[PDB]
Amino acid sequence: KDFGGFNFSQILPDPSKPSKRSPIEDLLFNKVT
Amino acid sequence: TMSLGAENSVAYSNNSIAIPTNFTISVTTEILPVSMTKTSVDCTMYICG
Ligand SMILES: *[C@@H]1O[C@H](CO)[C@@H](O[C@@H]2O[C@H](CO)[C@@H](O)[C@H](O)[C@H]2NC(C)=O)[C@H](O)[C@H]1NC(C)=O
Ligand SMILES: *[C@@H]1O[C@H](CO)[C@@H](O[C@@H]2O[C@H](CO)[C@@H](O)[C@H](O)[C@H]2NC(C)=O)[C@H](O)[C@H]1NC(C)=O
Ligand SMILES: *[C@@H]1O[C@H](CO)[C@@H](O[C@@H]2O[C@H](CO)[C@@H](O)[C@H](O)[C@H]2NC(C)=O)[C@H](O)[C@H]1NC(C)=O
Repeated sequence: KDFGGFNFSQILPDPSKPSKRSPIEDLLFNKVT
Repeated sequence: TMSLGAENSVAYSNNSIAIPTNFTISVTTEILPVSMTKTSVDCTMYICG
């Protein structure tokens, strides 16, 4: 992830999560009931 | 289970670029409805004749 100093971890999919969602997407899915 | 698309991994690196050397003139069709059939119903004739 060498993008010239730009960080996209919050929007790229998280390998740790089984759903393969981003942290922002995971937060969005959690906040909808 | 459906396949979303063919897999393509873009070869990203910090110092390489891809430049097109040719072009294709592509003509595509787009169909859009504009109007419907103009229908009028005589309410008295329809319900009672
Ligand atoms: C990009 O951003 C992520 C998250 O904002 C950074 O990950 C953090 O790294 C620090 C240092 O190890 C940890 O203490 C945090 O817990 C991490 N956050 C998360 C959410 O895991 C990451 O270091 C940044 N830089 C790069 C190059 O990825
Ligand atoms: C530009 O160079 C890259 C890396 O040398 C090429 O990417 C490779 O393409 C082949 C053919 O599909 C793949 O088998 C490799 O896995 C690719 N490498 C990576 C790191 O993704 C790329 O095809 C080249 N561009 C052109 C137009 O030839
Ligand atoms: C760019 O692409 C066009 C395709 O449209 C190439 O034109 C073809 O060239 C070959 C070789 O001379 C001919 O056999 C074909 O009949 C041509 N096709 C058409 C539609 O004319 C063109 O040569 C390409 N140019 C480069 C620089 O790659």
